Amino acid sequence: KVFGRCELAAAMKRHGLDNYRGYSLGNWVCAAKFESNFNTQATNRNTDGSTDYGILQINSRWWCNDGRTPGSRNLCNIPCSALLSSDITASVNCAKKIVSDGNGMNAWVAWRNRCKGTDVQAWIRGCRL
RNA sequence: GGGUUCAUCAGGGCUAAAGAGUGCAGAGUUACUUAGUUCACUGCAGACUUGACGAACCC
Ligand SMILES: [Mg+2]
Ligand SMILES: [Mg+2]
Ligand code: NA
Repeated sequence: KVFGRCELAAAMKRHGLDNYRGYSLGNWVCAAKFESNFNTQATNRNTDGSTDYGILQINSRWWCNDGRTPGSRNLCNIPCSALLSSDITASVNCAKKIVSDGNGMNAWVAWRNRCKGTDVQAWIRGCRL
């Protein structure tokens, strides 16, 4: 499943991300856009042997277990397979842990490059929330 | 058997213009969509239009 912009905005709102840790809803929508292009099934392999999974491209070294990543830490207590779902629950719950860990949304390289400091509110414009 | 009107039903859109989308009032199953005051779902109304069993009158 690939989410539409406003469709994802409404789900993320339902899941408590609007102003989660001080980040307005548009930040999360923007981050998904540039991490995954809103694609719940995206994956990307890294040279350290880890893989990024799902709509927020959460990484298998620290956060989720894919059983194929050296030095797995399983800090979200989930298999990476839970992050490849049309149901965004697992991605959101894990993202809430990630963003609470010390550098806020700086954890998402695509957010820092493409979203941080911009008019992120444009990402929720026109949306029925 | 056809016209005018009427009655009881069934169905179908349409409801200024503009606009991809808005008849009016609700809703929220993420479906559809460029998200939407315009969109899946639920009421309600008007002018039509089609069909059915008919009635009055006219040809
Ligand atoms: Mg019109
Ligand atoms: Mg409406
Ligand atoms: Na418009």
